[PDB]
Amino acid sequence: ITPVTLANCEDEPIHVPGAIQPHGALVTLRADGMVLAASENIQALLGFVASPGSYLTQEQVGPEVLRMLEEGLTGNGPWSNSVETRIGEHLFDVIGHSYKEVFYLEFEIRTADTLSITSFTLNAQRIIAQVQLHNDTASLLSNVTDELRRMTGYDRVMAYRFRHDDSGEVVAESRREDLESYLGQRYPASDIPAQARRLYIQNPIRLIADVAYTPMRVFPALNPETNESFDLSYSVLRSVSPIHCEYLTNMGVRASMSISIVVGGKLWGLFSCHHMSPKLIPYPVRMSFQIFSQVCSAIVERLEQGRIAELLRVSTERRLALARRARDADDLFGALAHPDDGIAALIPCDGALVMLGGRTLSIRGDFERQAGNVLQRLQRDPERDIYHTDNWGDCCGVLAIRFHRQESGWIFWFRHEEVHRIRWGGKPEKLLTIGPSGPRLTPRGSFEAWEEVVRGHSTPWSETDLAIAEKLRLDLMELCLNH
Ligand SMILES: */C=C/C1=C(C)C(=O)N/C1=C\C1=NC(=C\c2[nH]c(/C=C3\NC(=O)C(C=C)=C3C)c(C)c2CCC(=O)O)/C(CCC(=O)O)=C1C
Repeated sequence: ITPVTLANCEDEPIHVPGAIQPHGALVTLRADGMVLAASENIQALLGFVASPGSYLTQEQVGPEVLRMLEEGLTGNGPWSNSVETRIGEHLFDVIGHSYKEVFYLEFEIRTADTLSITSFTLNAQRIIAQVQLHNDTASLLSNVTDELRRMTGYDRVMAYRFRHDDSGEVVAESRREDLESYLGQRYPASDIPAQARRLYIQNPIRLIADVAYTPMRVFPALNPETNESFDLSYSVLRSVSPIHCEYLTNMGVRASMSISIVVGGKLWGLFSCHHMSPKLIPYPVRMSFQIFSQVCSAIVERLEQGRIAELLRVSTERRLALARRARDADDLFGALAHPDDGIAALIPCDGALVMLGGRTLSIRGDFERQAGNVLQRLQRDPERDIYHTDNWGDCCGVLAIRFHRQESGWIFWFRHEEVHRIRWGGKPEKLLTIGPSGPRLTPRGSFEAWEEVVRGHSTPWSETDLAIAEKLRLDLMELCLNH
């Protein structure tokens, strides 16, 4: 019965809302096919009253439907299927699935004049051609963002990248003129709490037909079998958190639809479609996106590792240049401090320090004091050959490696505090009408929430950055020992 406030919202059970969106009806069955619960609108949408204890009957739901249901009813492992069928006055999409051991049948009115197979195929071809045309991982995102809008007619579609700390960044955008831009927006991991994030990962597509909707409750609330709520995780019609709904209306959005990009076990980022008026996307089309989601995820994965590959390649090429120079010139300092192949170019940094013997070369600033303090901190830890941190002198980020012990051969890279890369301003943008929860649920409030998180922090060191440092360290050890 608990109200969901700003304090609660992190722990909101959004998977068991026990209600569904109004653009469809829902019937929940148990293993034997016996009805356990239904949305309060089954009668109003489909001509009949589903009742707990009942079993579904032909042409109160039609034949092919039970035909489908029986197949999944007798199959081990998460059944999933859909049928198209006429029930009374209308034809329906009857998407059905089984999660836990409860079976779900979802009913959407089908208004499309097209054959489903071809509608599905047509859109799949169109939206994944965008995945064959681009080598830049960012062109991919940018282009499919522009294309998703062309296909769906959404007012605004955005592409979101998720950082290491699960903070988001709007990296692409295609929007109707009128609308303010959110390009370069940054938001915290708290604006998509655990359960919501778990769900985007498990579900390629989420659709919100109308944010201003009144939910259609499924009765009864609790599954008699367990005396605990129905887990609508894989339910297409599952209802929305009032918090998110308030957020979206603060923005002035009325319909959403998001396509996930999952790589590893991580939500790599999603495409979020917004509309200013309510909007619906037919089932077969959503399936076009679902399959797309899986392929795009695959290509983004490769494109990303193709990116790291090239980073490693030019790094070694520079380690080669470095090895070449060092042996022939015989001062390392000159080699390391080289403007372009220098260490400052090896790994993205705002500065670097080279330190062998008693001599100190600070390149791109005065870093001698910091390096001294960092080194003192490592006093307590004589065995550390590598040190790094984004919390901390005057530079937040530090990556230090040791290549000579006795003569204190050290290398440092430094990073300043992370800064909002792109920022809007210039003319006060319009007044958002703000709900009861407060300004926290506006983009402006989200950004501020993000600042408070990152400030005091430099950008984390790449998986890649550390790998390079490690290779460099090996190089110099080799050199110093060798000659
Ligand atoms: C304390 C919990 C929450 C706060 C605070 C909050 O702002 N939202 C909270 C719960 C949920 N967030 C959900 C998803 C979600 N998060 C955002 C935030 C942004 N997206 C942007 O593009 C920008 C700025 C450019 C921001 C600030 C959005 C838009 C969404 C909706 C996802 C979508 O549009 O597809 C979320 C999911 C709820 C659901 O739809 O089930 C919850 C519960």
